[PDB]
Amino acid sequence: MLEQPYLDLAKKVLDEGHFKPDRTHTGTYSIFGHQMRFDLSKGFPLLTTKKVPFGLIKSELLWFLHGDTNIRFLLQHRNHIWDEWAFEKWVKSDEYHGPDMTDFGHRSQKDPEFAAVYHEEMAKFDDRVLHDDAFAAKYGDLGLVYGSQWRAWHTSKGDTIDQLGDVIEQIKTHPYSRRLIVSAWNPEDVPTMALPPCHTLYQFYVNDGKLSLQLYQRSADIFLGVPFNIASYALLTHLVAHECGLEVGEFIHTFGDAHLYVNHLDQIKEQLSRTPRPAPTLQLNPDKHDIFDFDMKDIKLLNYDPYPAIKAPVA
Amino acid sequence: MLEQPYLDLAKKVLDEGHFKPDRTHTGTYSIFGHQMRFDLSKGFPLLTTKKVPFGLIKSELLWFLHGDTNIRFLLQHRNHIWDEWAFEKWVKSDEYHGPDMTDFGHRSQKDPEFAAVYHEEMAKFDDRVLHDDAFAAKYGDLGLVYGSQWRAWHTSKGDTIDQLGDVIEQIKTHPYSRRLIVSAWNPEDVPTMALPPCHTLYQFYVNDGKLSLQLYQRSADIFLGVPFNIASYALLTHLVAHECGLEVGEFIHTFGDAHLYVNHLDQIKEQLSRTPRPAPTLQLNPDKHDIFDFDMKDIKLLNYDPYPAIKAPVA
Ligand SMILES: Nc1nc(=O)c2c([nH]1)N=C[C@H](CNc1ccc(C(=O)N[C@@H](CCC(=O)O)C(=O)O)cc1)N2CO
Ligand SMILES: Nc1nc(=O)c2c([nH]1)N=C[C@H](CNc1ccc(C(=O)N[C@@H](CCC(=O)O)C(=O)O)cc1)N2CO
Ligand SMILES: O=c1[nH]c(=O)n(C2C[C@H](O)[C@@H](COP(=O)(O)O)O2)cc1F
Ligand SMILES: O=c1[nH]c(=O)n(C2C[C@H](O)[C@@H](COP(=O)(O)O)O2)cc1F
Repeated sequence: MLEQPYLDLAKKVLDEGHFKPDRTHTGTYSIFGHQMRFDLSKGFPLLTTKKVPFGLIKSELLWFLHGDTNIRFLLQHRNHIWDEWAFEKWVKSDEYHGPDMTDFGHRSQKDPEFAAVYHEEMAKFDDRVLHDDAFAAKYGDLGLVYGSQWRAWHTSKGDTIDQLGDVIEQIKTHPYSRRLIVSAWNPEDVPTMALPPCHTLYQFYVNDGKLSLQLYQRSADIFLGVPFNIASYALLTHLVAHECGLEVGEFIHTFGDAHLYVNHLDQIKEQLSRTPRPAPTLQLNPDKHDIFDFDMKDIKLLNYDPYPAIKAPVA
Repeated sequence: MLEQPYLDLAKKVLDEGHFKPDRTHTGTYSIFGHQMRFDLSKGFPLLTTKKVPFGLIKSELLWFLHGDTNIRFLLQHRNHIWDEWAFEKWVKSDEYHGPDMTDFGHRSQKDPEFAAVYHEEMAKFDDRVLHDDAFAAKYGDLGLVYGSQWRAWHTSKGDTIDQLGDVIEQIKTHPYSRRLIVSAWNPEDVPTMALPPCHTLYQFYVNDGKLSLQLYQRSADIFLGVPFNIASYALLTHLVAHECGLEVGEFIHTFGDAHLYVNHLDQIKEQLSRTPRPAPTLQLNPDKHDIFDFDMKDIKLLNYDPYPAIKAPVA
């Protein structure tokens, strides 16, 4: 079946998985070094063994693709995955007075009955970055996030590098190059950073008219984080394949620390007793070819019929 | 046997290998996406199926390790691997007059009886960058090469980043981090560059007191280039393992375009009819622990007994 490299990954984290200490320390079974391979010509790689929302996949990827850094497109697209970083830095200094989130995520994860303050204060904040322009401009611009790595790398003598747009020139100009890489790993910025990019590096590759893409992810969340990660870069591989007028080959997912938090252990086993169903397929707008000027409804998924979703604690 | 991930790689480039057009176009059988794994606790990974000079491995790696960019340490260490870049840019503009190398490598590869000019002119040039300081300073400093990526990354507001030295702090400070990466991929510099780094990215990892290292190499030369590449980063993994007082785990070699030039085809088959012999072992100086202040004779290889070497055309 198609998402079986994955199910196997989770089986292997469990079976050869070493027990780790870690930054978020709940604990983690981890392996080091792991490659998976998905043929995208046999179907779109989103998981049929659990309801994954493809809608959050698309809006997060087109944010990136527009080179955006503002949490407002995302909220304005019902998409909240990145709120806690900009909210982390709204709790910042000035302006903010009242109540008091003095490291919050983990605290409503060793939960109070207070969670409603946290979320009636978050709904105050998500309203302001999409009503107030001023607000949004200073408290919604995450800064360095993936849209400004791919599409606007800052140079030592003032400029910005759209590296994505230049590689897309490079596949159209010279299919057969071995230098086709986009990197979010920026040395000076990484000891400051909040999250140093989990999806470090990628390389496209052409052969015989179909492109493959390979991904290096330095840390991975096997249960909650990898399923989503699999569909972002494989939608990006059909999108770029669409713009250069090229077919689709494989998505190769190389990992560095792949890890199962141990409180997901019972959930990972459940979905492992499920049987994969046939893959979903992807339909893109066949008129519109500048993917950078794509919106939501241009990307479409046909017949995705999942098993039920497995909610399990982590955020 | 230990170097068998490799032999298998070459077998697979041959068997599933797609035929490519390429930059150096002689031609190439290429695969896309390939991971190999070497347990360094069962022996040092240099090839017993052909005499690989470990002496060029060590001097190239300690150049890097001192953060050097000058071709003189290397020559002064009988090591010529990088001459053609600095010589390429001695043929540059001014100074150089006489004879005339108007893209040379490939020309004494579609050979004249002229090769002696090329090399009596190269022996003029290797003499000057190690007698003349002035010479060496402007025509030997390659610039951006791996020693100035690892150890002195230039920042947008004036400074330099020793990223290697800071990760080595990070393994000593916090073994268990998932952010332990060194990258030679620098966006602004890559469309200028001569060779954009073939060895893009690496990530160290600790588990249970032994470190692993994972490597992303965007393009690879399977026959002439990969055997050497395997031993540089696996010597680096025993060196760093030595400095943090840590054991040695595995070297993981992830690849992007792995490719066999077709004129090496007959040679790759020859060594594939050879039988691997037991692995070589590595001895490091047990007093000296600052690997950055290592020289040659501190690194040692015990009982490396190869098959004969397979010279085959490419440079
Ligand atoms: N504050 C923060 N915490 C994070 O978990 C997080 C973040 N920022 N920055 C980006 C990533 C994204 N991580 C996430 C972790 C899990 C889910 C998740 O479980 N998805 C659910 C939805 C459930 C929900 O959010 O309640 C799914 O099953 O669909 C979302 C984002 N990440 C890492 O530092
Ligand atoms: N001009 C140039 N050409 C290159 O081949 C080269 C270079 N620069 N820059 C760095 C790398 C290194 N590539 C090399 C390719 C092969 C051998 C090699 O075959 N090693 C031999 C020694 C034989 C000899 O050199 O005559 C061995 O078997 O030991 C050396 C370096 N590389 C890529 O652009
Ligand atoms: O989409 C996601 N991608 C991802 O990489 N993580 C992870 C994995 C790991 O648990 C953490 C990053 O840890 P570190 O900062 O030490 O890499 O967030 C979480 C997500 F939900
Ligand atoms: O040590 C070596 N490492 C290496 O990466 N190459 C290669 C592989 C490929 O043939 C070329 C780089 O091509 P490109 O510039 O298109 O990546 O040099 C050659 C060597 F000898």
